[PDB]
Amino acid sequence: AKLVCYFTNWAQYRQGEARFLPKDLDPSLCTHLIYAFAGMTNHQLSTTEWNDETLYQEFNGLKKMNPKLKTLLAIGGWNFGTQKFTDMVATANNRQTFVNSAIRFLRKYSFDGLDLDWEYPGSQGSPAVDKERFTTLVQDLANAFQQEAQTSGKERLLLSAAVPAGQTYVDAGYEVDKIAQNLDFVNLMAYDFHGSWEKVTGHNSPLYKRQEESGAAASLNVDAAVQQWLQKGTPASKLILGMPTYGRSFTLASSSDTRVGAPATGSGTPGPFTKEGGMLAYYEVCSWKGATKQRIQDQKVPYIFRDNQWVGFDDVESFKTKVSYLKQKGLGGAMVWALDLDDFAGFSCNQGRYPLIQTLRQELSLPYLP
Ligand SMILES: C[C@H](NC(=O)c1cc2c(=O)[n+]3ccccc3[nH]c2[n+](Cc2ccccc2)c1N)c1ccccc1
Repeated sequence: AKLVCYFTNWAQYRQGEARFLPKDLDPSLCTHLIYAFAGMTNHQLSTTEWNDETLYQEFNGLKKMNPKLKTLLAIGGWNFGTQKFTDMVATANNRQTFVNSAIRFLRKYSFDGLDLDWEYPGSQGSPAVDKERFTTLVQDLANAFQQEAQTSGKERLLLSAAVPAGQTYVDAGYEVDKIAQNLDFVNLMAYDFHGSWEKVTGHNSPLYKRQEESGAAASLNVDAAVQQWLQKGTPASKLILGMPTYGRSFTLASSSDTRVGAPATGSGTPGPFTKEGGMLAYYEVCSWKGATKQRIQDQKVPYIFRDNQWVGFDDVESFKTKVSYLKQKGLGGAMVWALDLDDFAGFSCNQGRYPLIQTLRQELSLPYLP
């Protein structure tokens, strides 16, 4: 089984005990660490933070402590948008420029592979032609990684992709059966199912549908998303189930209606550390004074509220339920967004360091590597 964990290169700017920096990485917590994010300049892979080269050295230096750890660099992300991806895949020459730059870049900084986080081909402004061009880009990278392994005699660079769970995004940009053959593994973003872009409360990452749901809404859950990618042609062993160590927050229309599906007026108040309206880290909801925790019986996940603030999140119990689920399905493992949103320092939840990700590790019965 795999435990794929995302590091974010902006967590270093959080204040106080929420600041995430080199020393906070555990070299044996996960099997694969993915560095978010790289960017693109003139169709070539490039850094996005002033000290990325310093962090790369720290990041990939973990492999000196755990030689079996694999590291990947993720390009893209939500805020990156789509225009640079669209321009790069528009021509064979631009794709070749990108592919060659990626191989040199990964080898130079000692990454073991590349994680494609284009969000998304065919959506977020990207034209419909990008669906097939994304298939071609995945093929170009896979084939070029294979060729580089042969000419260099080194171990082949890995290729993964972070993929959406909602059907409108999948059908707009993903030839699932084709790309699954060329990807080493598929990181299913089984979160952001609901959020403050909607006018009623809903859970970030529900495992199952609610009984009252219908239509397209009844597919906005983990089980439906997994079945979607499996039925569309992803081998179970390549499908890695994403897990959130954060929640999605709402400002309720009235403190007297705290139901799942209650009217919301907008995003929840920004957290004291993450400072991003609409989301909260696990350590910002696990010891929230005065709040009331609840569980969604149909969906097997908690929510919590205080006054006009409503947050759906994941706890140790829901992570355990989700792992038991993935095991029943025969999936390749779990993926986590993100290291810095768990209680990585153990300063808030009184559950030790990395309580959520240690739960995944234990439930997946991953080997204790020295
Ligand atoms: C990776 C993850 N997710 C986003 O980065 C993100 C994902 C969506 C989204 O799926 N999504 C789906 C459907 C419709 C809109 C929408 N918008 C999104 N916004 C923008 C956004 C807008 C309004 C309120 C909150 C967030 C986002 N930043 C994340 C990153 C950092 C910290 C926690 C979690």
